[PDB]
Amino acid sequence: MTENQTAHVRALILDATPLITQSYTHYQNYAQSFYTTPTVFQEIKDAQARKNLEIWQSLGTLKLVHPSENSIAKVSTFAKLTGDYSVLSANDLHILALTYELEIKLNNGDWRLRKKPGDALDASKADVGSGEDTTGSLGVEASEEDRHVALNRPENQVALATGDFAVQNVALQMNLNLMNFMSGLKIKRIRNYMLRCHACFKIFPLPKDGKPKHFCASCGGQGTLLRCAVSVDSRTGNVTPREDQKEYEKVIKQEEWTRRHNEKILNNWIGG
Amino acid sequence: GRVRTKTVKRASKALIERYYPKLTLDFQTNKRLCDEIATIQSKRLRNKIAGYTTHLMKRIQKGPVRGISFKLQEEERERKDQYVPEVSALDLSRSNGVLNVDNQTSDLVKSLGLKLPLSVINVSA
Amino acid sequence: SLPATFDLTPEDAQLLLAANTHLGARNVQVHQEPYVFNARPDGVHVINVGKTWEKLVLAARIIAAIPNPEDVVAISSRTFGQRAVLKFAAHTGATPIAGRFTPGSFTNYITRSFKEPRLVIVTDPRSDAQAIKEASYVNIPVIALTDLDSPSEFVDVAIPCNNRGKHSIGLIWYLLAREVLRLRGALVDRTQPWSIMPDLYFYRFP
Amino acid sequence: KFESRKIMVPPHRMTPLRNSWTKIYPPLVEHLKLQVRMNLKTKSVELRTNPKFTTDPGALQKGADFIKAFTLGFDLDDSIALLRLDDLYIETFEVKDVKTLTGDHLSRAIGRIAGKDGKTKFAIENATRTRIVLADSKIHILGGFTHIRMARESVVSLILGSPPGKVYGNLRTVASRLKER
Amino acid sequence: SNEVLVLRGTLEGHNGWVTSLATSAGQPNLLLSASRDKTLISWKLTGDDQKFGVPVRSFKGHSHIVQDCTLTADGAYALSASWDKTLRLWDVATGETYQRFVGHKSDVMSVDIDKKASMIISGSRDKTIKVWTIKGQCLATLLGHNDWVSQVRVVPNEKADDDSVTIISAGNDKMVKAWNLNQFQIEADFIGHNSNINTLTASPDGTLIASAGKDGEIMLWNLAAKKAMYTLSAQDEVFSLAFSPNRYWLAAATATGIKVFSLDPQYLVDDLRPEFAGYSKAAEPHAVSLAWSADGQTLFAGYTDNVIRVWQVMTAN
Repeated sequence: MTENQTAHVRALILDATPLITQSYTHYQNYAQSFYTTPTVFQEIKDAQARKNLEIWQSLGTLKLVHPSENSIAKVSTFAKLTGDYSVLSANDLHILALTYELEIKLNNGDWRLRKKPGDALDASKADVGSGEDTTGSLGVEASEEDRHVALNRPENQVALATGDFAVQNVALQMNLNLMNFMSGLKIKRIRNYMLRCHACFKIFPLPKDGKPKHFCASCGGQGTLLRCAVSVDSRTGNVTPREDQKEYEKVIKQEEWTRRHNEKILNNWIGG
Repeated sequence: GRVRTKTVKRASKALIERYYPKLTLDFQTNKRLCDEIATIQSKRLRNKIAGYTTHLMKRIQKGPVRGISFKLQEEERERKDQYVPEVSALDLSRSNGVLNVDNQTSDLVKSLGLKLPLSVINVSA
Repeated sequence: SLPATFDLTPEDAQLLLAANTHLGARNVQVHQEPYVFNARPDGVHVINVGKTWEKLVLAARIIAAIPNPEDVVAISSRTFGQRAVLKFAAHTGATPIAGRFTPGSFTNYITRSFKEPRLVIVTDPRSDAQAIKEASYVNIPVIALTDLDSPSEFVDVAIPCNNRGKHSIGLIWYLLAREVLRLRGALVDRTQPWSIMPDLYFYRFP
Repeated sequence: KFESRKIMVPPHRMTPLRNSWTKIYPPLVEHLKLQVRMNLKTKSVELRTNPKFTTDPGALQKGADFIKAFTLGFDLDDSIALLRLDDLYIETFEVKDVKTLTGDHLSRAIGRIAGKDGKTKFAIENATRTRIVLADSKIHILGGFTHIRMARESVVSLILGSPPGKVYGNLRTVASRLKER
Repeated sequence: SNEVLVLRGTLEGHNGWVTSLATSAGQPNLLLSASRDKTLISWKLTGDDQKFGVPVRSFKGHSHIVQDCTLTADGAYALSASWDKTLRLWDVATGETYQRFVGHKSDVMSVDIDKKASMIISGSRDKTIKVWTIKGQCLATLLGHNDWVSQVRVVPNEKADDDSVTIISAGNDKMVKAWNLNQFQIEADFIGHNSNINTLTASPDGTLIASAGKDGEIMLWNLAAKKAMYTLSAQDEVFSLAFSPNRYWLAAATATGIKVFSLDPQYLVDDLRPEFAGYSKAAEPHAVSLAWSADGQTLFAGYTDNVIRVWQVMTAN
């Protein structure tokens, strides 16, 4: 006799990681509406993921929604302000733009969203109606009327289910609701590793390709970049913790050509 | 191999660096275009040059090529000055008016004899 | 032999410590030991910025000492350096060399890249070392921007700064430009700040 | 009906292990259908099988041979050749086993098997269908017996102190009646 | 409530670029096509959802490719302009050439006949617009253009030809010329274009001039007031223009598609981009000719991939 677990979120944006890791039954008890981008669905290539996508398409709960271009420009401006645009993919930017558009449509405005990083939220319009620290969401024995009141609240109108730490930091900079793909609880703080200059004290994120930066982006010190753990609070929005040679560009192009030739040789070995 | 001669290549390079916009993907218009602008002594060579300008109109419409075009060079003439920030990183408000300076450079400030909004930060190893 | 107004104005010192010019490399040569004050104990040395100010005051006096303003030549091959020297050449009328400096340009009059200067500014004397050694053949003073582990041979009036960061190189080119235009006479009042901001010289990669 | 083998990871090659492991595991996991588990702390790799895998008992020995190959300096294209073929095997041998050498004699013997820009090493991979990795005192040649046997004759010529020109002449002689047949 | 243009079929009979389309007023079924396959092909069309009926005639008399064609009010004569420095008058039933117009020293781009079938102009890139009759006598030679004359048209008179024979020509010197053909001199000049003007057309009442070219500026001139009204932006290069005979629609043949603008009210109606197979986005065929039918419901359209398309006006929800 399973209890009727009511959905605490009206709409949840699902990434490829939560779609591959969890089934539709795991997300059925948490969210009422499922929305996703078509490019993220087209990027799925695993057979069990294709079977789960076919089961979700037979269920019909997932909505394939493309984000708007103006919200994409706002998300790109926010990512350029936060510096996470270099690591974030275009699908991640489109998912963030679709989440921003869903939060604008659900809350009937952008009062809960921060235009710039570190900007204070406009709380005057609220009276007109894995390294993730998810503590504080436990021990809440809400009733059915309390679950309906929480789903009627504007803070639980939209959620972003993703596994990308750059997208999670972009949502924390945008003060967006982040939910665990396995637990479903609202994320309060996230701890990630960031590159810190040992002299200039400049903060940059981890690389997407995993290659270590031999020169810093601002300092230029050889070995000045160090792995520094950074914590980001969703309420505050504050993250709490040469290359000029043409031969360097030639070495980078030779490494890229070697990686492409190795990928071609691996594809010929697999297909041979 | 049918590698074209250097006169056709250089004439097409000059006529596409200077006479870009009226040339198009149609060879038949480009034939009397290079008739009306260029004095080429033979029908064969002007057919070579007109076909090569047609092919360079074919791949120029997909992206930029290393050669000179005007409609980009105005754009890197305002690329030099259009992105001036209203507040730079060297301004005070990005560090709330007080600098993030170690003890030794604060000793430089108090030894040289200047007054400056410094926050001493203790760093080690 | 200078008036007392020429020294460090405190907003320029705030500007210098904002661009992290005082941070440098880990090796200290025998020649550039007086530019260091002491070492922050990780391996990073901190430099006397009053020496950088008064040393660029010398370099500004060298540039103002030439009669023909088109005869000074700026040299660059670093990625920040091309933008820095094209702004300097736009603002003082110098002749810039951006990107690959052509060999045989200071001898060999045949080449169209033959310019003979009387005065040469170089972004760093290691990557642009070929203009240094070709200017060592036809008797040219070179004032340069040297780090704490730059090669110190064949330079005179060398300005200690940071060539590693774009902040420091764009700022130090901006300060040389404003020092020579305040010394030539294009901006009469010594009290008045220069109308162009230093972030014009700063490099952005889109 | 599981089976697991235990193998040792050298310290000199664990950084290319973590560099090119993304190219190492999915060809063998997809095409050869095995299971791999790491122990990065205890320098051990767990190559395991399952009845839920395909029944192929010899490819478990082959997979242990791929990681035994990668133990001793060997790249991934020789792992593709070891995937596709069966006659290709591995060998070690010592510099001191031919001739008692010491110090700079050892260094000159390593220089003789290495050569100027690795050119005598290049001449011994291309003419014999062999692949060459030099250790501090170990020589490593892959391949089949007709191939590695004339590789033996060449390398015991060369580590005995014979000049590399006689090595080139005997090398093209044995390569000539190698490709002749 | 919207008026939606839906593609209903194709017309393939050519081997060159279909550079002109002509419609008839005596019968609505006749479509005359001038193409770059050195021939002209007439058509009677059986309206179906995939095909059209009869490849009626082939008019081969031209040494080079054929640029322009026009039809009479009855629809019995075909008047062609080609690159062989001549113009030809055809019979649409069999293909006899009545007379060949030989006065031009270079290649001809446009031809237009009057309303009474007596008064023939010829537009060529030799900086010369020549005047012909039906029997083929060159009675005038109009000069003044400093560059190519891409297109010529005859303005429809609004007061039953009150002794003002007016024609309009858009030159390739960023300038539009309008002539009065009673005394053969320049009447008005329309300065304000910035690139070469590929086409121009006249309104059915004869008071509006729509000219566009490479710059994408469909500049609307008022011919009756002899002034410039306003500018419409069509982005990319525009090849052919035609006015709706019943509606106030102005449809352009752009390089990306067919953009249909509306003069009252000022809005863009449709952007017709047909589907293509096996071609890149920089390799999609574009429209170089279009023509409106006698009722204003059928929009003919000629492209560069040897296929003539049609579009019909319906009423949506």
